[PDB]
Amino acid sequence: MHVAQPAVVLAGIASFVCEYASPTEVRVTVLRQADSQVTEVCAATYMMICTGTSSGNQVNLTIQGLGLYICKVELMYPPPYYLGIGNGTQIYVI
Amino acid sequence: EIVLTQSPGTLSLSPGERATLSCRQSQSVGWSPLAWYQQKPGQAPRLLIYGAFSRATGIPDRFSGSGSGTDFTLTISRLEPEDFAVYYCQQYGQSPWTFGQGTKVEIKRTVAAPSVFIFPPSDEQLKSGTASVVCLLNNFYPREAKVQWKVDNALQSGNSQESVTEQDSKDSTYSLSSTLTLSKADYEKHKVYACEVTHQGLSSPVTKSFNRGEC
Amino acid sequence: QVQLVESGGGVVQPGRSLRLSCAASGFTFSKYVMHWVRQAPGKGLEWVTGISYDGRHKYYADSVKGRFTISRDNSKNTLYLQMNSLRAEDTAIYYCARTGWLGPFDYWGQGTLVTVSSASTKGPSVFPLAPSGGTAALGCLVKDYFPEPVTVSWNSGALTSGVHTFPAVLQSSGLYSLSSVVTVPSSSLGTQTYICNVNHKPSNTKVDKRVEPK
Repeated sequence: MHVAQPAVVLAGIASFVCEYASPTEVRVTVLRQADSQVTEVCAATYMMICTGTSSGNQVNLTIQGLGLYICKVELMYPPPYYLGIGNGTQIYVI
Repeated sequence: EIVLTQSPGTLSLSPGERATLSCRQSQSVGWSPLAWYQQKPGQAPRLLIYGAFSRATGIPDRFSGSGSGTDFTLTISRLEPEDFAVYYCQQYGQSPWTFGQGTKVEIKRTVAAPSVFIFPPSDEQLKSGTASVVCLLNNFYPREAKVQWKVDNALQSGNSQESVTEQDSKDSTYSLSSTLTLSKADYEKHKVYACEVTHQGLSSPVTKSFNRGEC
Repeated sequence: QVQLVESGGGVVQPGRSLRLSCAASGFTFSKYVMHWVRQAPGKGLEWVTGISYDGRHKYYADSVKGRFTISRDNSKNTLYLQMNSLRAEDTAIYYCARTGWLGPFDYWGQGTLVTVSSASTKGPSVFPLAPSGGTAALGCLVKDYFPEPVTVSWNSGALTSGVHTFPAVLQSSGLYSLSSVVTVPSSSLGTQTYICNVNHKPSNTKVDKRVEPK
């Protein structure tokens, strides 16, 4: 499953939409990729720092208190498990 | 269910040369959750590349991956001796998690025909009611070889098993044993037992044989 | 430093059951999908089963669905595989593997071997392989033993050079057999004795078989 997110966003708050093509339990993770390392910013499970609202097959993710922020979406159940990892969103705080 | 197919089955190269390994998946996913693993003999798999092109932690620069859609490639720019191992691709975008069937990267050397030897069953063994006939193909390269058993020119099927060594660490050859198992009663019905070997290094297939009861 | 250590493998009779454990350390176990992956002798990697972060979601290969069960204890930081209705084709090395947050299996245990067999302990019988150019070949056939392994040396270790001890083969009887061979100068057959030293520790079998040119 492909996950689309904006390549660039400008902000202390930054919001971006994360969209996936689901074929009922979804798990959303925001990962920050620094150097060649990955940190967890945000995580939540929904069953159709961070603020997440689900409108259909998309999640509106707002980060606050502000790099490459990777949107990760998982279809957990019913099987099959699906993993989607976005190309990442560059956020510019200035 | 996503099926991965790797090619070639074996790459035969020397240190310093470039290795290109292919992996094709049965459907595209909209992105590339495609990983490559290395496995050295007697050792667990080790992640090399993920996301088609990203290097895992501690993995040297000479390993790189490329591709998209259904078509992926692992490149080792200049092989080191520790790189001769088996390499697997894998998709991890959906369950069931699936692997390719693996590609062996082996040391290339010049062609070498096997020395062939045939061994009759021991008299000791025949007391137990069974005759094991052994054919040895010694120090050959490349690994592909055909061993055919014949008994009074009767070509045998289904009553033999083969075993092959791993590539020799000194001379890079293989050796192979083929064992033909017959009952004592069947063994003593026949006289001439032949092992026929076809190999890259052999102009004409060589046959080694003995007549039961001669020495 | 991530560590995954599997345990629990061994010989199991068909139809019976066995539990494997994977003890994890060096990372927050609860934050990763965990898997069991197996490798039958001489074969490739086959994913068996995986389990979600919290243990609530379990995923299985068709080959083991309804026979194997995966679970995890996020306090003991341990992964489990409960194997039932075991079959000969379940004989494999079983690896524990961690899923990186970006998806691949980024750490693997060393594996634990499960051998499904109805065979019982038996020492081998050792037979000579007795010896056309300048090189001659001889050896020992090590037949009908269980379980693996057997060790083979020649002349107590003083003859290593041209020795090839083949991997064992599993026969239709359920017992193993292998051969060990050595090539020598055909002239050396008139000055040197060749003895293969076979040991099968599981049966306390020790055989020193002299191989005589015929």
